[PDB]
Amino acid sequence: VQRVTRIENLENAKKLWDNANSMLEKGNISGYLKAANELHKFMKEKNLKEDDLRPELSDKTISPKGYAILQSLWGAASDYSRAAATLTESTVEPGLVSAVNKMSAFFMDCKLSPNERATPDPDFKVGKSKILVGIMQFIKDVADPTSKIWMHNTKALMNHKIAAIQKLERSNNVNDETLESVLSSKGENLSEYLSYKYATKDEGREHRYTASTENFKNVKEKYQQMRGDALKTEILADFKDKLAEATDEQSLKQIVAELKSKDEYRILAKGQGLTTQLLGLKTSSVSSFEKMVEETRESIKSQERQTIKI
Ligand SMILES: CCCC(=O)OC[C@H](COP(=O)(O)O[C@H]1[C@H](O)[C@@H](O)[C@H](OP(=O)(O)O)[C@@H](O)[C@H]1O)OC(=O)CCC
Ligand code: NA
Repeated sequence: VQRVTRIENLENAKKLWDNANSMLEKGNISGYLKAANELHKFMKEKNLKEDDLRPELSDKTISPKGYAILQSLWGAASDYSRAAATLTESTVEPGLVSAVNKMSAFFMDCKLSPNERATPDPDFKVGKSKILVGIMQFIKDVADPTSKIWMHNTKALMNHKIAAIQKLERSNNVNDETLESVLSSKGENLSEYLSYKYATKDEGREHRYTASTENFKNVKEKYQQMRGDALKTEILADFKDKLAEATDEQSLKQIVAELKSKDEYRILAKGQGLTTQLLGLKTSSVSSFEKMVEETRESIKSQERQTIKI
C-alpha cells in the first residue's frame, strides 16, 4: 500500500467519522448508527484500525453531550441485546443490537485512546426510550424487507415495538419493567400483536358464516385453504407487514387504499355471524386493521416531529 493510498483511505475514514460525529451531535441516533456502521466497515475493508485513525482526529472533538449520548446508547443496547435473547428467538434480534454496541464502541475508540476516559456532560439527561427507538429505527433501515425475527417480519416487529414505546411515553409509564416487556417481546401473543382478540392458527370460533375465500375471485393462493378466524388472522398479519412499509403519510394513504381494494379486505369486512350481516356491523378484524392504520399514522407523525429536531 503506497503512502498516497493510505493517506486517501485515512482522509475518507476521517470524513466517515465526521459524518457520525455530526449525527451524534444532533442527537440523530439512527443516522449516527448508519454512519458508525459505514466507518467501521470501511476501516475493516482498508485494514485500518482505531490507532491508525486517531492521530488524524486531533482537530476533532466528541463533545460532552456526545459522550453522554454514547454512554446512554451503550447501556441501552447492552440491556436490549440481553432482553431480546429469549426462548422464542435469541439469534437475530440480539445479533442486530449487539452490532450497535460494537460499531459505537469503534467510533469512540477511533478518537479516545485506551486509557483516556470519556467526558460526558453530567447534566445532559438522555431519554432511554428515545435511544431504544433509535436502535429500532436503525434495525429497520439495515434489515432486508423480507427478513424475520421468529415468525414475524423484522420491520413490522420494529414498528410494533416503536409504537409500544411511544405509548408508554404518552402514558408516562416508561420504566425498566415496561421497557423490558417490549424489548423481550417477539409478538408471541398474536391477539396483542394483531390487535385482534380472535387471532388464531387453529379452528377458532364456530360461526354461522365462517370466513372463506370461496365467494372471492382474486384472493391470493396462500389463503385458499384457510377458513374462519384463522383466515382473518393471516390476512391481518399480512396487512400489518404491508403497513410497516409506509414511510410518510402519503405512502400510508396509498398502501391503505391498495389494501382496501383487495378481496382479502372484503373477507375481513364480511360478518361471520347473522347479527353483523343483518345490522351491518363493522367486524372485529376491520377494527383491528383500522387500529393498526391509526397507530402507524401517529407513529409516523411522532417520528417526523423527531426528524425536525435531529
Ligand atoms: C349492535 C351492538 C351489539 C353488537 O355489537 O352485536 C354484535 C354481536 C356479535 O355479532 P355476530 O354474532 O355477528 O358475531 C361477530 C361476527 O362473527 C364478526 O364477523 C366478528 O368479527 P371478525 O372476527 O372480524 O369476523 C365478530 O368478532 C363477531 O363478534 O351480536 C350478538 O352477540 C347477538 C347474539 C344473538
Ligand atoms: Na361455520
